[PDB]
Amino acid sequence: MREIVHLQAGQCGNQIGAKFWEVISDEHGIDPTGTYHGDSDLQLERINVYYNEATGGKYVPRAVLVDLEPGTMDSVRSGPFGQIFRPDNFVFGQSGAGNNWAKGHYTEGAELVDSVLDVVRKEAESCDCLQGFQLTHSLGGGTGSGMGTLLISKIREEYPDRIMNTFSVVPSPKVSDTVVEPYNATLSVHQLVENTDETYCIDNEALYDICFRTLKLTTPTYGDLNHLVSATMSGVTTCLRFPGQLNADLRKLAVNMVPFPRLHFFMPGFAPLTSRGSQQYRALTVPELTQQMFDAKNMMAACDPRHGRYLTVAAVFRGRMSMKEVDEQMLNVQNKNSSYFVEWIPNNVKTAVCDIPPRGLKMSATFIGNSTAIQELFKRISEQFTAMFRRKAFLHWYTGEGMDEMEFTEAESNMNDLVSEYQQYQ
Amino acid sequence: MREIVHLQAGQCGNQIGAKFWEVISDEHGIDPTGTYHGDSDLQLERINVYYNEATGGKYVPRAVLVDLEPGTMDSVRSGPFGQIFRPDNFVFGQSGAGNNWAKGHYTEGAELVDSVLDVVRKEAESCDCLQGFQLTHSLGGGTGSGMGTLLISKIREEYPDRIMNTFSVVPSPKVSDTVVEPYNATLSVHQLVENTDETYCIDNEALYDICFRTLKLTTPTYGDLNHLVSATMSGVTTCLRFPGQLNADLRKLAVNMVPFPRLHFFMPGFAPLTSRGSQQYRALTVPELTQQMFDAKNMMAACDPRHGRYLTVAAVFRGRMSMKEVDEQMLNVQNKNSSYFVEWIPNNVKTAVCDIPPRGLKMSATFIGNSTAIQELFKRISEQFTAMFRRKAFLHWYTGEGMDEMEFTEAESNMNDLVSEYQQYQD
Amino acid sequence: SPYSMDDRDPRKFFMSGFTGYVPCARFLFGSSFPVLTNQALQ
Amino acid sequence: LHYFLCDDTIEIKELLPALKMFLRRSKLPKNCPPRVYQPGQITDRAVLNSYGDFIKNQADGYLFDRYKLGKVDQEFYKDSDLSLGVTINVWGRKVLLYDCDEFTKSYYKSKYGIENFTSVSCKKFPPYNGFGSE
Amino acid sequence: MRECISIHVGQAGVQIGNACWELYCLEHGIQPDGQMPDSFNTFFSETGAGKHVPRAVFVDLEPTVIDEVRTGTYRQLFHPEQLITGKEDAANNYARGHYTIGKEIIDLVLDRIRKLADQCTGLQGFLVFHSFGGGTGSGFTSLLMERLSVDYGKKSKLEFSIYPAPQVSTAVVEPYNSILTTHTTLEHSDCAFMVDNEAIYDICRRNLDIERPTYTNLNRLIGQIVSSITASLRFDGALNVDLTEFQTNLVPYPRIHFPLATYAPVISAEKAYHEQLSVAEITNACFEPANQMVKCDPRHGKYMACCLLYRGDVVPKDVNAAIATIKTKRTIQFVDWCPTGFKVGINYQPPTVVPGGDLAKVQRAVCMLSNTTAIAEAWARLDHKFDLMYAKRAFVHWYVGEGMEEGEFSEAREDMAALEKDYEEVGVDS
Amino acid sequence: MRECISIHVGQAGVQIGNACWELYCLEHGIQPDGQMPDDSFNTFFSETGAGKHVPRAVFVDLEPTVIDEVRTGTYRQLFHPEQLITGKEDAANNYARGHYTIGKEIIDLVLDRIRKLADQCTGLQGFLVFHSFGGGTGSGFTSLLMERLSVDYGKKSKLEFSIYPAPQVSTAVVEPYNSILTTHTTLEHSDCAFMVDNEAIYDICRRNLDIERPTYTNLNRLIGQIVSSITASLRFDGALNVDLTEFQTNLVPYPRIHFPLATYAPVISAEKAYHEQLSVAEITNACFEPANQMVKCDPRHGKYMACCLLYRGDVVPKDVNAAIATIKTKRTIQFVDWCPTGFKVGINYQPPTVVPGGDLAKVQRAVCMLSNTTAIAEAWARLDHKFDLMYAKRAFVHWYVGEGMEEGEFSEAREDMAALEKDYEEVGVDS
Amino acid sequence: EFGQGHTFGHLTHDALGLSTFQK
Ligand SMILES: Nc1nc2c(ncn2[C@@H]2O[C@H](COP(=O)(O)OP(=O)(O)OP(=O)(O)O)[C@@H](O)[C@H]2O)c(=O)[nH]1
Ligand SMILES: Nc1nc2c(ncn2[C@@H]2O[C@H](COP(=O)(O)OP(=O)(O)OP(=O)(O)O)[C@@H](O)[C@H]2O)c(=O)[nH]1
Ligand SMILES: Nc1nc2c(ncn2[C@@H]2O[C@H](COP(=O)(O)OP(=O)(O)O)[C@@H](O)[C@H]2O)c(=O)[nH]1
Ligand SMILES: Nc1nc2c(ncn2[C@@H]2O[C@H](COP(=O)(O)OP(=O)(O)O)[C@@H](O)[C@H]2O)c(=O)[nH]1
Ligand SMILES: [Mg+2]
Ligand SMILES: [Mg+2]
Repeated sequence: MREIVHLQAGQCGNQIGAKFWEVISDEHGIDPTGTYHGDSDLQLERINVYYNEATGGKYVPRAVLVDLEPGTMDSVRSGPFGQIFRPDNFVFGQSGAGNNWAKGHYTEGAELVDSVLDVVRKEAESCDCLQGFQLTHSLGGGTGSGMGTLLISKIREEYPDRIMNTFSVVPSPKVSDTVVEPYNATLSVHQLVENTDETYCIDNEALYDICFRTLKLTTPTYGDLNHLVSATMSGVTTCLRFPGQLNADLRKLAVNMVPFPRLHFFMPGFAPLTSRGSQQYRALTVPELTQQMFDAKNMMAACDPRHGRYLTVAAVFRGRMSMKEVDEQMLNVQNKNSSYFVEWIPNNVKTAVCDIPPRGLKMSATFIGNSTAIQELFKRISEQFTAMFRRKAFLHWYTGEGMDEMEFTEAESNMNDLVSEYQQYQ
Repeated sequence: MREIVHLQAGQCGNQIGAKFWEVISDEHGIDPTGTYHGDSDLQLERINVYYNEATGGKYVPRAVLVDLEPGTMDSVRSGPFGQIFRPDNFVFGQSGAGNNWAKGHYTEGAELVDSVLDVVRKEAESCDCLQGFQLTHSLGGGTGSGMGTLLISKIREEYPDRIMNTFSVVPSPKVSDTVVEPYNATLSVHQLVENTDETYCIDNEALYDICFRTLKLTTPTYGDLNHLVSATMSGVTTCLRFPGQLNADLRKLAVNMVPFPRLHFFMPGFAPLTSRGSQQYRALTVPELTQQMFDAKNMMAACDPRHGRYLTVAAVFRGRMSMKEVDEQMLNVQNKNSSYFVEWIPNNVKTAVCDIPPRGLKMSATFIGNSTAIQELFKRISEQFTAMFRRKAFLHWYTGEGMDEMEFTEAESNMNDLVSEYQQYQD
Repeated sequence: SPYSMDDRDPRKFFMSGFTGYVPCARFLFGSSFPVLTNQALQ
Repeated sequence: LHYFLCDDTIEIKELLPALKMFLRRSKLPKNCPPRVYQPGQITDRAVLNSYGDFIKNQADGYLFDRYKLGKVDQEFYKDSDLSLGVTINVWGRKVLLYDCDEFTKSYYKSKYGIENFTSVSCKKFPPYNGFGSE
Repeated sequence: MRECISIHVGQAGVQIGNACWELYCLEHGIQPDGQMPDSFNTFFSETGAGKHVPRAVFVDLEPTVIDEVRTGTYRQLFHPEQLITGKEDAANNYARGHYTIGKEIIDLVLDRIRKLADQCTGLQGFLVFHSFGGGTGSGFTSLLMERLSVDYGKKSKLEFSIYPAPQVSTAVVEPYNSILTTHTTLEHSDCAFMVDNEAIYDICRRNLDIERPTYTNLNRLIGQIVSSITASLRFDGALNVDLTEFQTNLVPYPRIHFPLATYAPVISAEKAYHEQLSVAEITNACFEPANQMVKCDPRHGKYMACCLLYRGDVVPKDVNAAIATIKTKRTIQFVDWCPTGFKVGINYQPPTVVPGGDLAKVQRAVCMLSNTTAIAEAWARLDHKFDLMYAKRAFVHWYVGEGMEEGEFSEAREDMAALEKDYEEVGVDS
Repeated sequence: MRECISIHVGQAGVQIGNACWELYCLEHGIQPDGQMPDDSFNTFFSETGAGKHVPRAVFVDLEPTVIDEVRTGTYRQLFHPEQLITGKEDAANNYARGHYTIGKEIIDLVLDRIRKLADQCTGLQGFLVFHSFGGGTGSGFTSLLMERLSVDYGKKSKLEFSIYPAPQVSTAVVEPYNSILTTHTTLEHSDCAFMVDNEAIYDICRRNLDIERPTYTNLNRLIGQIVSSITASLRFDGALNVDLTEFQTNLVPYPRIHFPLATYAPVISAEKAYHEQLSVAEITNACFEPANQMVKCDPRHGKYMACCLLYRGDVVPKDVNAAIATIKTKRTIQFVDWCPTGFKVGINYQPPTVVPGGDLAKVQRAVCMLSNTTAIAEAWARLDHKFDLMYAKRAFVHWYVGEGMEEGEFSEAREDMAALEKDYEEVGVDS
Repeated sequence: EFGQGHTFGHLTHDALGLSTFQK
């Protein structure tokens, strides 16, 4: 009906997508063998959106799995939900990109994209009515930042009348797991801002903070952080594959949250989050969900929203639940925090209501939000890039593969224009 | 429907409040798990005053617990009724206050109130119609005396039209267990006289004397001593949770009993206190209750009311009783003790009658008094302060952490300003 | 005392930094101190 | 559940998947979730009256009587009352004891002569085508 | 998660700590090897395998007292790097222990303290054990204290010192090392508790009926006092006392921080059960002039501040009736400027006794911590003993032979004159 | 499936591999016979149809004394008989003997086996070289091998693990000549050279393992552990894996600035494991202490460049990020003002494996750190200070002019390292 | 309360003898 193609690049994109294909398989009641074992029939009426039918009742996921280093695909098949992925969808190279944007884009990631494009185009024609693309990667690496932005470029020039929903794991200063990623961050937002319509910035420091103070777990491994991300992955589009009373697809979110062709950088959220030891003492109510969507503690990006002003906010609700309490409290948070929203546009909040909550919960709410506090997210990368390009360091790895030094100046120039426009409209 | 937010600071305030939540859970039939288990529905029509409903039929208290030492929070969780409290409401520091007013109010206490007030405010917009605050602390410590004045300063700076129930434990003359009690009392009365609508004064000497004369207890430990405070603690607000015949909420108590803006320190009391041997020999009636009220040995403060005069007296009855016998008896005590009550105020005595007595007794009553005899409680603190201030003993610790010589003189001046009002209106 | 203690006992050794004398310990090399002293006591 | 034999008092610890507390070292009442009695009703010695003269010692100044008039029926748990496989009402919570330690076993078999302590238990390939070699 | 760190310097500090750690293991049921067959965090750390490790550093320049712990019965308890040894002792010499040998291992000691400190989630104070008259007990702890005072700012700093007794002492250079230690204790030490050998000797003759005591009898008795003041951090009570407040409510002036220690009831096994040991008389035994643990007469001076630390079955009213009993006595003189001078503390743990010891199994005990001006007469008879040494310049040339000057003798003398005039100034009425 | 090549040159490189290849067969459970009693061994071993596994290293020395010990020793039936190339005459502490005359006779055989070993691997990562500066074979043979490998295999990464000579103790006398003549070609044909000093291992073994008088078996087992730590990411699973190029881009910013360090932690004996607690935050603070480093230099006087951390065993990424934040708040550690991000983190699940009879405890979590630092410029200075004093008298020269080398390259090598010290200062200075 | 299509392939395909109502 409205099919979404999922693309996975980089090691971070492969791990999150492996968690993403696990949650929606649990939501639709699909065992790791490939059959369907559920109770309600509503999980079967809308099944072609995320899964493809095969003979014998076997369901296969419509996804593309790409990475030059074949290290992570051995772990993907060895995981709990790894038998369902198609071996024709496992496209890999021979040598890793080595944390270099040059090798990931123009030398080693330049001949594998022919093989990636034929799998993507084959799965595109298999769909009945294509709805768009969602992709996951990391900006701080070589394969995900390199081939991800390459694949964004090559698909946008071939499918113009579609949408791109990018879930990018942006680097953090204190959780800096690389020393060269200022180069890769600046050289990927050049390709991101011109060929994407909706981009979700995810940080690791925000997720480590949430699992400490909100969930209260002392061992937050990557098998848990990807679960928090995968909740927002499955909650953004829950009105596309389930009934409700006020439905909203990804294009309706795009036209309600993107007023300008360059102001399309978001900040996600998910807020029925409780610890195990405090489940008994909390009332699961619409007022308590509304309270904890909007605080700075629950945002999945390392930015304080109170240092800036929101432009647009959208909330997607799930569950059998009222509407006056939704409309009053979304109006109440606008009236109380009047200084936290810009005054030149009214009704900044979009609401969508569904019918089916996820398994093991009563009601859910997914938060997405455009804000001008992403200036602090990109100002740090600016100062990192300027102080690092000033002495021309970490550069022979880039000029030894074909690119001139002028592209570094253009990436800083594009990004300086991006922080000019948000400050102008704040 | 009326909402009351509870706050517990300091070691003494936490243990009294831990006995407080045990008493009113018993009155409303709440199990230690938090499950309702009662007999009559009249304990259920007004439960939102003190409790919040959780999913699954569990009730949690509306209390915020704070100290600068994690030692007492392990004890509060350890209690017989310690499981009901919200784990999100357990906020604490790590460095002990050390019985230092500067270490609780200025240096280390300034880094915790930013997290204390968020949880305290979070219960406020959770409530629909807020009424007032109850804060339990001790005037002699370095945590309760310091942070209690800090918290009421921040609350009153952004809830102007509310009321404050500050149940302070005052220092004792002979049961003094710290050498800097005059310092921590004079530095805390500066903020108590200005930003508190009413303060109920409790000492330890009069509580101990009650346990030896009226109750005849051989070993009055702290688990028994705190129960005397907790009975009057739950008896002052019975008109908000139970039906009655002459209702009186907290603002009605404040209007009748505060004639001047800085006369709001009260002596509380509990009427049906008996000895154990004389349970079956005593006739429990209203003149018997009224005789036990105005007994000089039944007030919970170390002040003799015969050494002063009364401003305004209130009595809140609980149980089934008449109204002629209540009014006539508490008019007869005014005529007999006519010298003690002031002549420039007619009708010194306010009555209140409820319909539900506490469990295990036919009737009970709570006695609250405002008298000029409370000036002796503040006089011995001021004259203890001057003897230490003259030689500057125990002074370099405060001045080594942001204090100065200047603020001590202003605190004693406001002590003398407050004491001078009571003796001015006595004659 | 570890000197007269039986050889098969695992306690027949000294902790590191022990300034007391151990016979036949200066003639040993290439090993850590407690096991060196243990074989010296043997 | 720790039962101290010096004071006949029960404390409890918890085992988080640590220690915490969940209870304190106090006497455990036996029958029903108990009501908090009126103050003065839980004293240990029944007294007649204080000495009439004003000057006295405070601890000694009590005369005891021969009738104990207002005894409340308060029952506390003891080592005879709690044993293996016995339901215990911890302040309203039903708690089952299912095993115990060797010193407890030795003490019980030495004192009450019980010899048996049985610990109660609580708890691929796809099919082939013929277009190639198998 | 409130912790205290211990440093044991000198032969006196090490030998006391042997009985001190023996008592702590017996308090808590921890076996000498280190396992079992939550109050441990204050003095022990629980490893992954289940072992418990102490929080003490045993350092001395002379190996002969460290080696007997390494070969002793407590060899599995400690960490083999925590037991720092040296090459040659100070030999009763303040010059040798502070500026000739004391610099060669001082950075080893500093890193072990720092390695122990960052393991602790919450730090509260230091417990340093030494003796005044020793070379290591003066030279090492003076170098050590000023380095920790500039490394940690506001941490409480508690010391336990062996006072050289007036009539009896072991060494001859004892007047020199007693004066030369105080120039660090007056500024960097927060509260230095003080005790001598002769008063423990006197108590052992009468109360314990020991005809011939040894240091094995003394170290257990000192260990009981130091285990009594740190009981409120581990065990619970009616009202507990952390390290900060009982030295808050005891030190009124920056230069008056020299208390006295008293333990009660100390008694043998035969006479204990004949006696009635209730609350009203264990505290009256503290204020008897024959029971204070420093050789001085408390009746000459006036009490300044007092701390009472009760352990075991103690009703809080029995404390208050006992204090009001004390305040009506004429011989217990208090300063006029301090109206209330008593601080109480109640704990719910009775004292324990090591097997093969002397003390009886008693349900309750009290430790009295008294700040008073009667210790001035103890310093006057020691300042007089200094002046006869310095008059004829005896024993001086062993100090100038290691590279240190002569003017510090006069500077420390006027420092002691400054301290003894402080008591006479604060002891008068206003 | 992902494969590497290891080259061992000289007596040092052979004696490293005796304790280096001992570890890989132990942790993979490979017998010294060569048989396994599912593809994690493919990086370091090749599978034969009979069941035997053959390693992927070459052992080259110009004297047959040390190969014959391996040839008759425990591991006789493990190595290929043509992976052990022998030579008759040793280089005898001479650069010219190893680089011109004797080494030319057997390089065609050495490059024959390397090309044979390279054609067997379907996917090649790079080269790893183990040699010593102060030996004639360890200087002459590797200098000619690297210029004959940079002609055949261009884009492949080359990494070294060299034995850097100590400032005070040494074996030979002419090694100031023989070290500068072998580092002449490293600045243009190498890309990363981890250097380990022997007396730095001596002081670590004295004060941590408490081995009073250690020997080469204690040294080479520790060096054998550091190579297993750097290669463990290709062999086993983890939270995030590390490629050879990944920590190469993360470490080398310039064509000439490519000289990092190495340090292992925790390094304790068995009896200290029970008492202390080996937390994540403690094993990373032992790495940054200067006394635990494997090169005799003071990093306080130096200047940090780029740090790569490799965690093995039961680790938690929350603890690592907290530990990194605690590293940044101490001010004895300084970073340049042009590299604000100076940390790279790699995670591997497998804990260390200890050989029976070893001097190390059973470690549940270990870390390897690789820091580029300009503190080595202090070590190049004294190595050149002791060169000019003994060159001004023209001592120990006449074999160099008699075996094939012109004298005039002496000033060329001195000019190159003078600019090398000049380049370290230009990077070290701020704006 | 206090008191107490099945398949995409089978929906687009295999429709020779079966109608939309028959499936
Ligand atoms: N209470 C007590 N005091 C001791 C003990 N051992 C030594 N002392 C004291 O130590 C004092 C003399 O100091 P030293 O014997 O020289 O020991 P030190 O303090 O380590 O000084 P040096 O050994 O010279 O470095 C004596 O006056 C004793 O009071 C002991 O076991 N118990
Ligand atoms: N760390 C370490 N260094 C070693 C080892 N074996 C040899 N060496 C080094 O080798 C140096 C001596 O060089 P040589 O004896 O000439 O051996 P070579 O390097 O192979 O040179 P040739 O003998 O000419 O073949 C010493 O200074 C050591 O640093 C070893 O097992 N461990
Ligand atoms: N939150 C989270 N971050 C991840 C996960 N896997 C990888 N990352 C991040 O990805 C970054 C490394 O990216 P990398 O694998 O080198 O990218 P690539 O080389 O292009 O494939 C690190 O900074 C990690 O923080 C994951 O499961 N969860
Ligand atoms: N009634 C009662 N009083 C107590 C209790 N605990 C302490 N106190 C009183 O509190 C006073 C000391 O207060 P303190 O604990 O120092 O206050 P804090 O430092 O703020 O916690 C003493 O005089 C005691 O009489 C208790 O459990 N019950
Ligand atoms: Mg000694
Ligand atoms: Mg050789």
